[PDB]
Amino acid sequence: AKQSMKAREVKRVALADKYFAKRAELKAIISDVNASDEDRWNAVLKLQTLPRDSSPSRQRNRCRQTGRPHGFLRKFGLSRIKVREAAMRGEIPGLKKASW
Amino acid sequence: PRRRVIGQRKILPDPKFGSELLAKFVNILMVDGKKSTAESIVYSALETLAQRSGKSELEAFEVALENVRPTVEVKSRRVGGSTYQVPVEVRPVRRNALAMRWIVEAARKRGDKSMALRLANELSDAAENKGTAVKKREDVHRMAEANKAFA
Amino acid sequence: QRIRIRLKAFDHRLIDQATAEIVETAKRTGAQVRGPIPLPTRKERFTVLISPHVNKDARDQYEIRTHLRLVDIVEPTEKTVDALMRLDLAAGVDVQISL
Amino acid sequence: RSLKKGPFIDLHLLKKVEKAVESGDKKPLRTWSRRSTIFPNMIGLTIAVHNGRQHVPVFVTDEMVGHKLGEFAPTRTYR
Amino acid sequence: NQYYGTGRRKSSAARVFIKPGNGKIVINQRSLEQYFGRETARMVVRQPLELVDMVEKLDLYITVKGGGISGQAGAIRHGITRALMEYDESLRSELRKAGFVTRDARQVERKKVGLRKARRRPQFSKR
Amino acid sequence: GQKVHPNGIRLGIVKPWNSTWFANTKEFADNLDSDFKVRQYLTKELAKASVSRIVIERPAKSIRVTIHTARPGIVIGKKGEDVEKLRKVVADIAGVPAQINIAEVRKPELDAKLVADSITSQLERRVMFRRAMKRAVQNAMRLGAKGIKVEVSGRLGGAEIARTEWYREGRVPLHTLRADIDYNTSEAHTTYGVIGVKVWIFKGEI
Amino acid sequence: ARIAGINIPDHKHAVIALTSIYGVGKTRSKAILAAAGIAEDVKISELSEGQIDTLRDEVAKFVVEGDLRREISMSIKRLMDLGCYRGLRHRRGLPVRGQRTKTNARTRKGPRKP
RNA sequence: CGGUCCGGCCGGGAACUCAAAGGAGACUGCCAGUGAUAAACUGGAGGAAGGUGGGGAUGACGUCAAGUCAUCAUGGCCCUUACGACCAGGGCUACACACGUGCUACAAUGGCGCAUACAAAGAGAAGCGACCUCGCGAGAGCAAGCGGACCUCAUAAAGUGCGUCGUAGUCCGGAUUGGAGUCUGCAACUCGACUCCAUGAAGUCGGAAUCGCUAGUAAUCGUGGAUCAGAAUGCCACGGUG
Ligand SMILES: [Mg+2]
Ligand SMILES: [Mg+2]
Ligand SMILES: [Mg+2]
Ligand SMILES: [Mg+2]
Ligand SMILES: [Mg+2]
Ligand SMILES: [Mg+2]
Ligand SMILES: [Mg+2]
Ligand SMILES: [Mg+2]
Repeated sequence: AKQSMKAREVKRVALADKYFAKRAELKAIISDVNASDEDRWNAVLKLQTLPRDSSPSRQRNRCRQTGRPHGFLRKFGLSRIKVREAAMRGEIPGLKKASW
Repeated sequence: PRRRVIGQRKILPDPKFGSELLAKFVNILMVDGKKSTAESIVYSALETLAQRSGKSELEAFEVALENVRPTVEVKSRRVGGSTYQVPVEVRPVRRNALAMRWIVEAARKRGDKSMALRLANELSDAAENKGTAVKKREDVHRMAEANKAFA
Repeated sequence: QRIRIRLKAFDHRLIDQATAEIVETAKRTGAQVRGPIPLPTRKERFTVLISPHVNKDARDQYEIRTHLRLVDIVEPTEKTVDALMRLDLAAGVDVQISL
Repeated sequence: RSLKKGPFIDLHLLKKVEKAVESGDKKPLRTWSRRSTIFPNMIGLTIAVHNGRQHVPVFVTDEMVGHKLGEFAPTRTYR
Repeated sequence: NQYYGTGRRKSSAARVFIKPGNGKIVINQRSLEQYFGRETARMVVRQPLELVDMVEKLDLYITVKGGGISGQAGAIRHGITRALMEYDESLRSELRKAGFVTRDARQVERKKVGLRKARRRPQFSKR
Repeated sequence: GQKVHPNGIRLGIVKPWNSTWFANTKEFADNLDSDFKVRQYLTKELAKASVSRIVIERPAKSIRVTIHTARPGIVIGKKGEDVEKLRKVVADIAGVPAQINIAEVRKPELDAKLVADSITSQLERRVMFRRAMKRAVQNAMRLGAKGIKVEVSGRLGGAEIARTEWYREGRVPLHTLRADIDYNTSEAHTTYGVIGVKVWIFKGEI
Repeated sequence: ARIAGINIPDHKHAVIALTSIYGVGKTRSKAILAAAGIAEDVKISELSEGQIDTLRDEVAKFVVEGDLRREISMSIKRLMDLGCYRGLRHRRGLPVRGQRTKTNARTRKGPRKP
């Protein structure tokens, strides 16, 4: 992927742990408590003022070397092409071609 | 079947009367790999056929089968651009397999309330030789006697 | 009470060789040793497209076999505890100590 | 469509609706907020809702309450 | 001592125990009729007790795990025959002829890449 | 047609892994990127130091890098002068403490990666590809190789139409899993593009 | 037999006979027979005039037949005069719920013409 | 076997099922026929397995200047206060049509209601989430266990038993649309999935033409996974009947 597209992801990770990990979660659980504040909360309104990129759902899983947003595998943090390349060199531990 | 010369798979006999011929029949009727519901239709048809024809459940099947059983059939062959129908004498094993297949197919094409009723009334029509299944042996006969010169 | 050792490794001829070390070290230094118990292997399978672009039917199929070994040592003798603690095991074998 | 736990509205547009009530009806309100739910405090106003290129002015009626602002601004040109 | 024989077919695994006297059949603490709702599945377990005579001659305590109706019924059939040879060993000749000694190695074939099933290939289009 | 990777297909049969560590789904991705990042640093730094293979194992919360090299003296330096500066930044990249081992490559003309990199470095010096290939084959065969195959792909000698040329001597049974086949790649970044070098060395069965 | 909306339910079982009314499906028909104290597997024969009027009073609670028909039509016409996306699609005889129009939209479009 | 809350549940037992490391076994080896006394084939014995036992991986020299400069890398060229870069809204989802691949059907070998027997293989801590409680329901609140042969996803469905419908555009089929909701997510108008109530299209088995599959296969029936906040009739994988 593009250098700018890779940079856009770093910003999306940095903002995700800054807000929506220790602050925005507190106002979302608060916007769910039925026992306290049923009309006057403003928490749904104050969640909007927070940066858009701060949401973890806005982050895209990309190949950690190439930046590829498609064909990703969470187990290796890589795309199918770079998974295969590392697999054939024996750089992925315990991984080999399987048959059954 | 070009080089490899294979035989035939010997199937287990009928769980009711120990007949291998009935086991071929239940399998021919069988659809979607539902053997339990396939023998249920064959036995209910045989129970309603023997009762309404004077017992002998195995023999009442054989009377209906003797009428649908073909003697000769045509084989499609292209010699010199033209398609010639060569009449060939059918083997005793396939004689029964075609007879059973046409009974099941003619009962499927019927308009009765159930498959057990459709099968029973098809076997009743075959025993007296006046149905869709006996006409399939009749059409096969007229086709063979026509191309009798190319035998 | 009892000392439970759970062993994990991607190589089988490395897990039961490092398990052989634990079983022998404990039974020699005088301790009641249950096992080596061979628990089920967790086979994580992965299917990846082999071509950089198009060619859907052309694929590579891999697996990671996670071998499981259970070593239960009944007698927690000081001669056994100290012998097992200062043991040099294969770097690719994970050891879980359960009290 | 959405969970009954609070209808959605953008704060920037909500403050624009409040400013239009007290100061009186002005020219079309230029907003890109197509996701916002129409509230009763909008009936009578002219909200210029974006379609991707232009701001479609929509005269807010009592029956438009509950619906989204983007329902009255066609996004695709078909002839 | 109990005469034992292991039997298996497909993903099913059956254990068969033989003790003389009566014609009792107990499958997973349940009756033969109570466990199998099909009479065809009931007859295949009765098959080893045809060539080798039994009406009220010997009892059988059986347990089966995995597979299905015919898988479990097929597994027990193989187990009884293995528990019958455990009791005599001269019964082999009668058991071979019927084909009950043979473990049916037919397992369900794996789904292959680019194929709809194990062999079923997706529909071909020329143009 | 297309051939299976000779190293990949032999993993577990007759060929070892270059990464032997164990990790759960949790840190497996993080460890794999750290492995790439450490290999990248060392390959760049020890480029002239003839590095053939890099082995990475993780004993508990540590990193044990084994640099297989045909020139250990340049890798080690003046009484550990160069090992210390490498270990210091490997520990920085990995996070966990670092330990570097140096394995000697005896006969480098029998090492696929060192033969491939030799042909690649030669092509970049403007050496004739046929000469570079013939020398690689001759050197391996005289030193006891049971067989060798060397391929050179793309714009050979600066030619407009790219060609794939190969030299083979001895036995190269690529279908025998039992066969010790050492396979590796290298890319020659020439003034007229990229030239790919593929080397196969048969060392005997079992 | 004659219940609420002029229609004449057949001499079939009670639950399926009541589904003949526009506005009463499987759930409403089951709820109507449970509130009136009538069995579901009983026909129109034996069901006297004293049992019919108690079902008529029960079915009268929800908007059925012509009363429901105009209620559905009014909500469609409301969207249309409103000028919303939903109304523009009821006006253009194309799928309202977001479904694809590139292919397969034949229920709303009607049979194709070259 | 000892003890019963009749649950392997607790002492125990290492028998068995199973788990997973090592090992044996099948080679036309034996017998017979055919065959140039050869190769080989055919049949039979023994055997769990018989003639490469079943399935997979494995794809020679080469062919199509075949596909990929948009995974990545890279020669040359081109933009470089723009072909770069940031943002909001929109589009990739448009709809007279045509073709390819699929799903669901047209039903009594079936629909529905109740009762009920038998799987395999996977996934899981920013996670799988029991039990309890509330809601017709999608769900919600409360809150155990489990980094897992222990806990959870998770009730397998076909099937079987009984009852009903009785060849009807139907108790078949579910499209489309109206009303009300649930959840994920800053946010479900364009353009999410699912539920409740109502609606009940076409379709009664498909012209010319055409495809897959040789055995645990086809056919049919459920189950799980990768990607993934959410979004499978696709894909990958699993067993049941057969
Ligand atoms: Mg780049
Ligand atoms: Mg996403
Ligand atoms: Mg109705
Ligand atoms: Mg073994
Ligand atoms: Mg081979
Ligand atoms: Mg071209
Ligand atoms: Mg229905
Ligand atoms: Mg074949």
